[PDB]
Amino acid sequence: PVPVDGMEYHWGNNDPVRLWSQLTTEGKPHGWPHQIVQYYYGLYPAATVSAVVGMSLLALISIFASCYMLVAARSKCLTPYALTPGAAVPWTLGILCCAPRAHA
Amino acid sequence: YEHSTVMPNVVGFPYKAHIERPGYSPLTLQMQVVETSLEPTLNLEYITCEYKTVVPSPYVKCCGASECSTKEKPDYQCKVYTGVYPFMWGGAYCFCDSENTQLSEAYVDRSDVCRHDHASAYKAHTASLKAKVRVMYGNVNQTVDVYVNGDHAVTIGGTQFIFGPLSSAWTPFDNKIVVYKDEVFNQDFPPYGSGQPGRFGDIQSRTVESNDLYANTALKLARPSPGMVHVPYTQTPSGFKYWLKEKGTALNTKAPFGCQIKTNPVRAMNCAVGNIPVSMNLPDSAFTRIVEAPTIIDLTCTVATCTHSSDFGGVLTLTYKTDKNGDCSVHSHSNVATLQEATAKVKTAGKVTLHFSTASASPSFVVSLCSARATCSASCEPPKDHIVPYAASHSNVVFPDMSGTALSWVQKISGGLGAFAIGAILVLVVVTCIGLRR
Amino acid sequence: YEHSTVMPNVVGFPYKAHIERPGYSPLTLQMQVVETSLEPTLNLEYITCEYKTVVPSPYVKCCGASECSTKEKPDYQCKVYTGVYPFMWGGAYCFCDSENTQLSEAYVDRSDVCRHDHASAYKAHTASLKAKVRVMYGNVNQTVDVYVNGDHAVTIGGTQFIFGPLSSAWTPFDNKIVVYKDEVFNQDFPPYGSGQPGRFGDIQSRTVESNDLYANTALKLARPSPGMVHVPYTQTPSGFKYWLKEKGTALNTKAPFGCQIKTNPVRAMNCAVGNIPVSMNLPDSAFTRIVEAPTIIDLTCTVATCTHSSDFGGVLTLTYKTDKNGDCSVHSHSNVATLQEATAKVKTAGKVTLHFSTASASPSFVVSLCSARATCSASCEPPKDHIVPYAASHSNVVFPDMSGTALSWVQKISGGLGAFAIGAILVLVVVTCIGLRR
Ligand SMILES: *[C@@H]1O[C@H](CO)[C@@H](O[C@@H]2O[C@H](CO)[C@@H](O[C@@H]3O[C@H](CO)[C@@H](O)[C@H](O)[C@@H]3O)[C@H](O)[C@H]2NC(C)=O)[C@H](O)[C@H]1NC(C)=O
Ligand SMILES: *[C@@H]1O[C@H](CO)[C@@H](O[C@@H]2O[C@H](CO)[C@@H](O[C@@H]3O[C@H](CO)[C@@H](O)[C@H](O)[C@@H]3O)[C@H](O)[C@H]2NC(C)=O)[C@H](O)[C@H]1NC(C)=O
Ligand SMILES: *[C@@H]1O[C@H](CO)[C@@H](O[C@@H]2O[C@H](CO)[C@@H](O[C@@H]3O[C@H](CO)[C@@H](O)[C@H](O)[C@@H]3O)[C@H](O)[C@H]2NC(C)=O)[C@H](O)[C@H]1NC(C)=O
Ligand SMILES: *[C@@H]1O[C@H](CO)[C@@H](O[C@@H]2O[C@H](CO)[C@@H](O[C@@H]3O[C@H](CO)[C@@H](O)[C@H](O)[C@@H]3O)[C@H](O)[C@H]2NC(C)=O)[C@H](O)[C@H]1NC(C)=O
Repeated sequence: PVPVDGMEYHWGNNDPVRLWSQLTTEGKPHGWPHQIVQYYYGLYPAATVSAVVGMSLLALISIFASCYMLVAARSKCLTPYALTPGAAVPWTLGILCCAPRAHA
Repeated sequence: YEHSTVMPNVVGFPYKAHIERPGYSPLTLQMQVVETSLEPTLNLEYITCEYKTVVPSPYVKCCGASECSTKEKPDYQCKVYTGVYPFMWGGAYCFCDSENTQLSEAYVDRSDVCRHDHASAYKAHTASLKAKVRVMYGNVNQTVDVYVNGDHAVTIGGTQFIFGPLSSAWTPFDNKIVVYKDEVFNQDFPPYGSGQPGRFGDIQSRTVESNDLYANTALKLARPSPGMVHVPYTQTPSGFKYWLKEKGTALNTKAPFGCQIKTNPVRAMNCAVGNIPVSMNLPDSAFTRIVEAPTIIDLTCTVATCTHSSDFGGVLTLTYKTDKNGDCSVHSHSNVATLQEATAKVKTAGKVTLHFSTASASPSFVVSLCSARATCSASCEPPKDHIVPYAASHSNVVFPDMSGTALSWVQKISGGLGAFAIGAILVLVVVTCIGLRR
Repeated sequence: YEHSTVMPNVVGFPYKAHIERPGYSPLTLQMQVVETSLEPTLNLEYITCEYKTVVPSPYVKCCGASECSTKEKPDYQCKVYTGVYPFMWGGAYCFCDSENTQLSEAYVDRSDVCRHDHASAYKAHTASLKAKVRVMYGNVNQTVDVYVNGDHAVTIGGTQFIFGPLSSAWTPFDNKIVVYKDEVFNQDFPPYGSGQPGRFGDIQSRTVESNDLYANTALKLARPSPGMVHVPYTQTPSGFKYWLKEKGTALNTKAPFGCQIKTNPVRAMNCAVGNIPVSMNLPDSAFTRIVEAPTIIDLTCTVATCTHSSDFGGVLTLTYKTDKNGDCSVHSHSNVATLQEATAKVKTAGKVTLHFSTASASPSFVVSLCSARATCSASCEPPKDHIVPYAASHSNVVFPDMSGTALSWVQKISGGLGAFAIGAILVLVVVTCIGLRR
């Protein structure tokens, strides 16, 4: 094995010979997002996966929180109209979609 | 003008230091570590070598008796036997048929060649580092030898240099060491006066010429066979010869950080670890007045090709506008890129070229030519050769710039998500305010 | 029979160890530290001695001029003067009225007697201890030289002794040491190659035999007077003579714990601190079978007189009943009292006397004769002499026995107060129980 640090071997009476590895891989940088991941997975194939999973999880958490907040805001805005025998105000119906499409 | 810096303790690394005096043009020095030596301090414990059994001729006293006499000899053994009837080639002497005695004697002694082939037992502590450094600046070459500790000042062409103590205190030698010819072993040897037969240290001497000797080889005598004169004995084989055959490995093929162990004196050479602080004191003759240095304006930086390989695999181009032609000092202010040259020829044409090596996909650094500044960004492709026989010439920094392609994509996605969340917050706040104002 | 003990590192203190094999009569050892020695490890830095200024004859060039030539000499100074008109005893030469020239030259070199009067500059670390212990028991009495570290076993009459490492790691030498003849100084000397004129280290040499030399004494030349040939110069006096007159104090008359500092080699002798553990390995011939030793029953201890002085100021007696006469081994199982003898000759008369030294007003200790046992207690009066010229022979413990007079008074008072408190508690409990039952 020849890691990036390098190594030496001693064969017979010859002098020791040292060999050093080099930063080479099989991915393609400066391309589509699915190629940079391969390029940075060729190097250090234990932190790239963790970073990708963390970023994806954070994005999912943020988008779920935002969607829930929109739903809660709509529910808070529309619930006063349900406590009275009133109308739907089709102006608000167009912008805010509700369960009653046309019936009340 | 006093100055201070830190340089890596890697042999052959082209370290370059930048000095920016506010009344003079900037100067660039080059320092390179050619050779180092980690020197431990040794205390001799004892000396071991192959032994040799001395067995004097028997004294067959017959028609009488003999008594054993004690002596102060190492591992001495003596006994007296009764009823011997020895024989010789011409016949059997000692007329008395059964009233004869034989006295056997034997002891141990240090061998004849112990002063050419012996093993030493040492105690090692408090290593001392010594180095040989090459410095060049302006027109001054030369190499010097320096003790690496904060108490040795060497003058090189009017400049005083003090190399500070090493950052780390790591030594490859354990507390106890056994040295043989040109091999060092991390071994735990038995204490003086408590050696066991058949293993290392069965016989011990405080020094090669010392008279005292402690030998424990379990020498035991036996009764001679009838009708012969031979003084039989039995003895456990030598422990030094055993140790020669099953010592196992060494420290020359075991030491970390790839540093060769040598002997006489015991030392570890070219052993890369830690940082070496440097303290400097330069005279006024080394610098150049700012009026004499050419004025550089409108400095722009461009990159032709970039491959983050171990060798200098990058080409850089600088465009500028000057009034006169002279010499500038070229430096890079970030360790992500290392320049090959420290001085460049400036001309009225307005184009100079430089070579740099990087280890990151998208490097970004600031380069200065005399007093001007410029920012360089590049896109580098990986190399194709898997293995090379020379060390890396970069600082091994992998993290790309914030303006790189991957970081740009991350920025775009994060900005989109943040905009969505901000819109969510605004809608919720508007609805809550409308509800509260009711 | 393996054994272990801990004995104080005080010179001349008669330590006694008790060994009690279950199958044999008890044995008592006596070990005494005759002399110690603390050996530091030194690294030579440089050698300083008085300098000597070498000034050659001037070269007066009549009707011409001369040019200065640089040389590689320690603190070399050469200058050329013009317009000189020298004289001599019989007349004036250099017929040319004003076109003459004198070349002045001077430099510094190490003195003639530097190999006899010089001061060294060392670095001291990792002190090593050395001792000389006298061991006596039974019919054995010898003195041995032992390294105080658990890697040296010495045999005394078939018994193996291993003296463990010192309890503490205190050393009186600082990191930097200056040695002159037979004196040691705790000083911080300037680094090599950076000495200042007029103080210690104005000229420095790596070794007395070394060829190189670094000198800095600010030697400066001056223009000669008209009509004279003398080569004027001025120089700051030697820093060695300033140091020799203003060194200040020493370590011989300043070391703590009352230990003398000696030189060649550098060492500190008889320096009391810490404890030295002892490991032993005794043969089966040293003890005596319990059937052979006399049997002692009905042991009673009485004290005639007591006086807690430095010497053995206590007289103690034993009464017993025995079947046969022989030898026992007396011992005190507490360090409050230290006995004088480790063997008392037992006779059928049933009365032996012993001496002991104590440092407490009322001591209480348990003493054993052969296999017997008894508890001793006495009242001791202070001594009258204010100052004595010999060291204390006791362990210097002051707290008295719980059965002494003062503690008896304290116990009686505390018991009375506790009885009062218990009575009050009982009254309160009875009253509150009666109140609760209603
Ligand atoms: C020449 O040969 C004769 C052979 O008889 C030697 O005579 C032997 O001399 C030894 C020395 O005294 C005798 O040993 C003694 O034995 C008695 C017990 O008998 C013992 O009590 C003494 O302490 C001593 O050990 C030995 O007995 C005797 N031989 C006989 C048969 O009696 C003679 O010594 C020889 N000449 C020389 C110069 O050796
Ligand atoms: C300061 O001094 C050093 C040592 O004199 C200079 O290094 C030396 O540089 C020359 C080339 O300028 C080397 O000569 C060539 O070396 C190669 C090595 O493969 C050989 O194949 C050629 O035939 C030729 O001899 C010389 O070896 C080299 N010395 C060492 C010890 O490496 C250095 O260049 C000087 N500083 C400056 C700024 O010039
Ligand atoms: C005997 O005495 C006469 C005195 O005149 C010496 O003549 C002097 O010779 C020196 C030779 O170096 C002349 O010095 C030179 O002078 C010229 C012009 O000033 C200058 O350019 C040179 O650099 C050099 O210093 C000196 O002038 C001359 N004196 C005169 C002409 O009055 C003569 O050398 C003596 N003979 C000896 C010393 O053997
Ligand atoms: C165990 O052996 C040591 C010696 O290995 C004995 O030391 C002896 O100690 C006494 C008193 O400390 C020495 O006597 C002195 O002699 C000098 C001679 O000038 C005299 O001036 C003094 O007044 C005193 O009488 C004696 O020389 C010395 N023995 C030697 C040095 O061989 C020790 O006494 C032995 N243990 C016992 C219990 O005897």
